[PDB]
Amino acid sequence: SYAIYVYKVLKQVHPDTGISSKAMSIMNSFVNDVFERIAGEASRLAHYNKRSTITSREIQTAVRLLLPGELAKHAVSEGTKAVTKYTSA
Amino acid sequence: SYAIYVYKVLKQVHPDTGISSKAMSIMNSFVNDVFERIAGEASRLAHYNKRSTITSREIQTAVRLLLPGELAKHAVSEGTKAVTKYTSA
Amino acid sequence: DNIQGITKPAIRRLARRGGVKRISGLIYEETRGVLKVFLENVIRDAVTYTEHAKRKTVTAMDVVYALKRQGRTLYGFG
Amino acid sequence: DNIQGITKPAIRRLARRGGVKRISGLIYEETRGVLKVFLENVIRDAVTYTEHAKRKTVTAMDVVYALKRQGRTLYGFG
Amino acid sequence: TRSSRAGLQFPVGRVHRLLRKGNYAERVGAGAPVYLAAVLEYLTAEILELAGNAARDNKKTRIIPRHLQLAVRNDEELNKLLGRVTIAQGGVLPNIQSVL
Amino acid sequence: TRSSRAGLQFPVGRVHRLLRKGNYAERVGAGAPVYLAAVLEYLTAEILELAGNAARDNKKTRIIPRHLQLAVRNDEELNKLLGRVTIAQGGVLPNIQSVLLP
Amino acid sequence: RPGTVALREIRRYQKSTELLIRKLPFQRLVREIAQDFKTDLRFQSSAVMALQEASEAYLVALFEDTNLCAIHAKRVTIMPKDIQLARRIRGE
Amino acid sequence: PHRYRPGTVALREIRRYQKSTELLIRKLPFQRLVREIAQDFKTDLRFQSSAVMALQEASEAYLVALFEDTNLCAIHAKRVTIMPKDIQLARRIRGER
DNA sequence: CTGGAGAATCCCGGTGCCGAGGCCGCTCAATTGGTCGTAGACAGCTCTAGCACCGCTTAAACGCACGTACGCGCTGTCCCCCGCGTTTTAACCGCCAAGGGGATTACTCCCTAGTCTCCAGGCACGTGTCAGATATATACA
DNA sequence: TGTATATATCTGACACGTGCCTGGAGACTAGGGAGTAATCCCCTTGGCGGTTAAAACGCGGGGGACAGCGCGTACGTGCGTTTAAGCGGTGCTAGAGCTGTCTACGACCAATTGAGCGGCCTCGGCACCGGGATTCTCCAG
Repeated sequence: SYAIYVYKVLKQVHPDTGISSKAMSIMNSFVNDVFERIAGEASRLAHYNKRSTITSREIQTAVRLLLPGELAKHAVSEGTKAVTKYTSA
Repeated sequence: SYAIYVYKVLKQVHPDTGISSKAMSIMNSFVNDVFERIAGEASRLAHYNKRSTITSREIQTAVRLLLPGELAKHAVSEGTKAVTKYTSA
Repeated sequence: DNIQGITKPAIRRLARRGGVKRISGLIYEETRGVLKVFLENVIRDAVTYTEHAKRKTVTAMDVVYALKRQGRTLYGFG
Repeated sequence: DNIQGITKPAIRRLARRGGVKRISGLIYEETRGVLKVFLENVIRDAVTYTEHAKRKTVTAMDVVYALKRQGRTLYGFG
Repeated sequence: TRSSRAGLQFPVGRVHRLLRKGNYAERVGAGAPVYLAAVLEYLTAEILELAGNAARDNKKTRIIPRHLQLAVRNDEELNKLLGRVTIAQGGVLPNIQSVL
Repeated sequence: TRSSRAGLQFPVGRVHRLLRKGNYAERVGAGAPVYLAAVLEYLTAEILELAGNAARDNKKTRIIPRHLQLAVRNDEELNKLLGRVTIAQGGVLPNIQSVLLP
Repeated sequence: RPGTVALREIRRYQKSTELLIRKLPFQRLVREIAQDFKTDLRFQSSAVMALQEASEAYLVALFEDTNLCAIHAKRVTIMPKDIQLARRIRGE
Repeated sequence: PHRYRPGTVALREIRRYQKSTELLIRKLPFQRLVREIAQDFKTDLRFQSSAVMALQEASEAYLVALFEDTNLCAIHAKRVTIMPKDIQLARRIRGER
C-alpha cells in the first residue's frame, strides 16, 4: 500500500482537496507500474556494459531513455540535485 | 553462439540442404530472442507463484500461454518424451 | 446463449458512446464475434493462470496478471 | 541535405514494393518526417546507451537494444 | 530517515527494500533508489498537481478517477506515459469529434 | 553433454548455466531447461524443416533468409508469433490486392 | 428530432463511468464460456465487472478507431468493413 | 515512336519489386546522414559501417511496415492514392499520434 | 474485340571463387564425485466468501409505426503519375595513412552484502461529520 | 422541458485517532566489482582518384478521387407492455490461509575431459553470363 507517502505529499501540495480509495489504489498500481518499468530497463541496462551492480548512473541513463525531453530535463534536474543534496549529508 | 547446434539438428532434418551464415545468424539470434522471452515469462510467472524455483510445469505453462495450438502440445509430447525418458536414468 | 445477455440496446449506447448514428444490424453480431474472441483469449490465458495456480476460486490478481500480459495496464485493483 | 539523399523516385520505388498507383507529392515529405522521427528516436536513445558505456564509437548493439525495446527486433547481427 | 539525509519524502529504505528483494542483481549500489525515489517523488508531484488542480478546478472537492481520466487525457506527457494504460472508474474525457 | 544423454543436441550445460547466470530466480530446476531446449529442437525442426522445403521450392541447396521470410509469414502460428519482429535481408511476402488488378 | 437528445446521451455515457449491461447474464456468459475449461469456477463479481471494464474499454477504443475510420471514410454509418480495417491495422 | 501504354508498365515493375527481395535507396548519403544527424548530439562519433547497413535495412523494413499498412488504409478508403490522412490516420491507429 | 512483335523471364550450358564445409590441435567450458541447509506440497479445517433458493418490481427490453436521413451509383474533372527519353553528379570501385579505440597487462581501489538490534516509524483497526446524496422548496427558458 | 438556486437531513468515507509491532538502519567486515594506468595495433576516418549509374527533368495522357444529383432505403423515436434483472434476504456451501512437516535440491569444491574454439585449406554451389525457348503482352484486327 502506498497511501502514506502519496497522501502526505498530497497534504504538502493540495491541502483543500479530497481523495477516494479507488484513486489511491490507482496511485499504488501506478508506482508499481513505472517502478517495474525502470527496474526492468535498468536490469537489462547493467548487463549491456557487463555490470552487475545497480547504481544511479544506470538509473539516470534510463531516465534519459524513457522521459521525452522537457520532463526528462526536470527529472534529471530535481532528482540529480536531490541526489546532490543527499550527498551533502 | 549456437550455430553448430542448429547445424547438427539441420543435418538431422535436412542432410541434403546447405545454409548461409547470415541466415545462421538470423535464426541463432531468433533462438536467443525467444530464450529471453521464456526467461522473462518464466521470471514473471516465477514471481507469481512466488517460488524460488522454475520447473517444467511453469515452463510448460509459459509455452502453453505463448504458443498457439496443437503443435505446442506436440512440443509437450517431445519435451515430456525426452525429459521423461531422461528422468529415471 | 447468454451472449444475448449482451443486449443490443447496450451496444447502441456504447456505439453512441463512440458517436455512431446509423447502426446496422450487422454491427451487433460482429461485436459479439470479435468481443467474444477477446473473451476466449481472456478466459483461456486466465484459466491457464488459475489452473496453473491449482486454485479453484479465480481471484482478481489473476486477470491483473492476464491483462498485464496483454499490454493492457489497469489501475485501481492493486 | 541527405534527408533529400533518400531520393524521391526511390520513395516511388518504395511505393512500387508499396503497391501504389497514384502518389501524392506530400507523401514524400511526410514520409521523410516520420522517417526523421523514427531515426532520431533510434539514434537518440542509442547514443544515450553509448554515453552510458563511456564511448565515442557507436556499435550495432546499441540499436539491437533499442529496436528490442522499440518492439521491432532484428536478427542476424548479434 | 535517509530521505531526511536527502531532504525528500519517499522511503529510501523501503523502495531500496523493493530493490533488494525485487530480484534483479546480487549486489546493488545504494545510490540507485535515491535517484529512483527522487524521480518518482517528482513525477508524483506533477501528477498530483494535475490531480488536485484538475479535480479542484472542476467545482469538485474529492479527487475521483474520472478526473484522473480527463487529467491524463488532458496531458501529452502522461499520454506518452500511460498510452497502453486504462484507468478504472475513469470513463473518457469529454471528447466529441467535430463530425459528431 | 547431457543433451545426448537426454536424446537432444542443444547444450544443457550452456543453457541451464545461463539459467543461473541471467538474474531471474534463486534456484534453477533441473527438468525445466531440458524441456525448454527440447521445445527449441521442436521449433528448430519446424522452421528449419520449412526452410529446407522452401529452399527446395526454388530448387536451391543452400538456405537464404528469403525462405525464412516466407517460411514464417506463410505459417499461421509463426506469423502470429512473429508479426512484430523483423528479420534481416528476408524480403517481403508477395501480395497483390484488387487495387492492382482490373 | 432523432439525435440531439441522443447526443446528450452521448455526453451522459461519456460522462458516466459505471457499466451498462445486465450483470447476471453477463456473469453466466463468463461462466458459460468458462465451462470450456472447468465448470463453475468461483469468481469475484467485481472481477467479472472488471473484465467488463477492460473489455468495454477495448470496445470504446474500437469505437474510436472505427470512428476515425468513419471520419476517414466520410460516413457516419459504421460498417463491418470498417471493423475489417480497424482490426486489420490492429492485426486481428 | 516505341511507346507503351500509360499505366501497365508501372504495374509490372510493381510486380517485380514486390516480388523481389532488395532495397531501393543509396548507401553513402544514408551513411553521411547517420554522420549528419548524429553530429548534432555528441562530437567525434566513429561508426561501424555494417551497423549503418543494418540500420538502412531495418529502416526500409520499417518503411515496408509503413507503406503496406497505410496501403491497406488507403485500400479501405476506396483509393489507390496515398493521402496524408492515410499516414496520420494509420499512425494514430498505431498510437503514434 | 483476338491475336501477334517484341520484351520478360526462364532456361541451357560455363567457370571459377571462395563460402560454407570440412580438417587439426587444444583447451576451457561443461560435466560430475562428492557435501549442505533447505523449499514446497499436502494434512486438516476453517470462516468468509460465494453460489443458490424465495419472493416482489421496473427501466429495460422487446415489439411496432413511421418517417426519415444517409449509402451509394452515374457522370464529369483536370491534372497528374506515369511513359519516353536525357543528362548530369555524386555514388561507386579501388587506394593511403593514422591514431583511436578497444582490448589487454594486471592494478588497485572501497564497497556492498551479512548480523543483531532497535524501536519508533509504521501498520492494524476502529468513529464522525460533513461533502455530497438526496431531497426540500423556488424562479426561469 | 431543461436549467439554475437556496434549504434540509441523512450517509458513510475518509480523515482521525488508538493499539500493537516491524523494518530498515549503524557499525563492522572482506575480498572482489569495477574503474584505471598503460598502451598497441589495426582499423575505421577521412580523405584521393578513376568510373558510371543514378536520378532528375521535361512533355504530355487519359483517367482518379471527389463531387453533384438523386434514388431509394433502414433505422431511431415514440410507445405499449411485461419482465427478468434487480433487489434483498437469507440459506447452503466449500476454498485459500494458517500451522506444520519433512525431507530433497541446487549451491559448493574441485577434479576431469573432450567439444568446440580458433584457425586453415577447399569443392563445388552458385553468380554472372552468352545465348536461346517460351509466355506475356501493347497495340493492331
